[PDB]
Amino acid sequence: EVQLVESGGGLVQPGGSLRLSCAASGFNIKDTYIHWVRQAPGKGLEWVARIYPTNGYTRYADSVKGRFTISADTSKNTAYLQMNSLRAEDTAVYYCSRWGGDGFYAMDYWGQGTLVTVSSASTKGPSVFPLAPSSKSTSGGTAALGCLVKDYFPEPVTVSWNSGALTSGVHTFPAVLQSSGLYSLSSVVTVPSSSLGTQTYICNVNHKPSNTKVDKRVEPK
Amino acid sequence: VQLVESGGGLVQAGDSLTLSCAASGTFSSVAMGWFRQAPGKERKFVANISWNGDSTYYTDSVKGRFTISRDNAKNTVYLQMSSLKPEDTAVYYCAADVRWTGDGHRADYWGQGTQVTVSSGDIQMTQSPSSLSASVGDRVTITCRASQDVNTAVAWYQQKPGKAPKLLIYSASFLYSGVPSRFSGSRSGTDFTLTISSLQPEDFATYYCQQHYTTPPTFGQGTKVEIKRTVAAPSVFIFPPSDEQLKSGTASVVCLLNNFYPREAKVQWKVDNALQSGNSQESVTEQDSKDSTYSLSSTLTLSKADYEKHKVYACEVTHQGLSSPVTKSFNRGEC
Repeated sequence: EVQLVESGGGLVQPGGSLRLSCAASGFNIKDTYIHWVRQAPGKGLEWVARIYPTNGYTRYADSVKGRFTISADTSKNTAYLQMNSLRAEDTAVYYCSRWGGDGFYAMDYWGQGTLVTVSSASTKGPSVFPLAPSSKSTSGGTAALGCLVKDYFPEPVTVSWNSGALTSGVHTFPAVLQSSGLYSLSSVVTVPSSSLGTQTYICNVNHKPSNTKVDKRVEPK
Repeated sequence: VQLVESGGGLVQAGDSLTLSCAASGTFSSVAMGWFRQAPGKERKFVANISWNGDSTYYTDSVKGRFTISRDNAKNTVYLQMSSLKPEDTAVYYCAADVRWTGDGHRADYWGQGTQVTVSSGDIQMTQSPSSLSASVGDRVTITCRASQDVNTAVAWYQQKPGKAPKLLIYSASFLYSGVPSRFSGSRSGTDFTLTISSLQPEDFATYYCQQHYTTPPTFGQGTKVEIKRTVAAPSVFIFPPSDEQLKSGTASVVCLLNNFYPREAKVQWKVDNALQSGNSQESVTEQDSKDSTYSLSSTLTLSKADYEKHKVYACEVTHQGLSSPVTKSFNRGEC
């Protein structure tokens, strides 16, 4: 089965350069067109560029013309998006997708996305504190608990619970921009009252931009 | 349900044969298509016709020569073949609910085959509405107008929070493999509609139409579809600062408002009965793909010192699902 995996997003200084990788598995990139499509935060979808990896014939959106370069390496079955002359309007999640079909084209398979933040500011790993389950955080057999992920830049942080064994009743809130200019978000989970004390609760925070991986253990009050 | 093909024969190169497929079981809501197969070699796709006939598409080797028609009243799908080459010599199969897969085509129903022997001797997509909200099992429609003719080079994509856009409809009216039958696409010149017939709590998303008729392929405004549910009150919980956070000079106090509907809730902080302002930050989650609820976190951020000044730290919540305001609190220093 066809799979497009991306790598190389994150923080990049204005004016600077960032090269995104799109690794393809389950097909040859020589058979189809590979694309890059972006999405500004809370905005719609923008087609960036495209390549026909066979001959290397590219096509770009005026918005990225002369600045970004789409290129492929068939030997590796990977397509690339080298971003140069980086402006703030370029801050977006960057997806790659292919055009698959028989007697038609359609972006059937996409990449997972990678957020690119164009900022002069510096990277900062988060500070994780437990939001410990209390009797003031219990209501009719359902106990809530969580994790505070304060002071990090840029986005994103990803929170998983018990290494992904716990997914039900999880709510990792969107991040809030503080006065500092740093982001902070919570991630909460509601578990049964019987489970506290007998079951271990750990939140797995990952700030890829500054390679931070923290596994804070949430114990009761 | 059975599909029965009729019309195959021996033909000389450059002749013209029509194949009929009688579907008995209804068929008018699904895509009908034709496959072909040469013995010893895997079965390959030929042509497809969307449920309403809006759009068709043909494998490159038959484009311009073959024509797929459909009679919804006569329960028939036809294949008008023309200028037949000897390489068209195969067993022609007729199929029901033919959909692209990413590796080829799939179908729900298959015919028995009829042998055929050929003997040698800048465009903008204007989406409407931008926001939409409806109850479960309501029929919703997203109308998207092309600036100039784009034929049927139009695809419908659903995007949910956090994740990448997913392909729902292709070639204006064709369903991709996996997509539930409640979604149907339609074309009328430049106007392309998407119809989710029996709206579900997992259809919460932003949908975009897209034209790939020219370069650049262009997307529409999108449509955030909100799923309505019954008024549901929040479960309010209160979280004091950890001792870890207090070692530094700050104290964050989070108030959780779990799983509520509608999204409008009001949260007031009180510190020793003293109502707080401009010292708290809010964040609301995106509606649930399962129960259509929202959740909200109000964080009260103060200094280590100020937290040590006061006693009671209360969170006061107001919502439709409540007859009265919910207050959750704690006293600093008590177990």
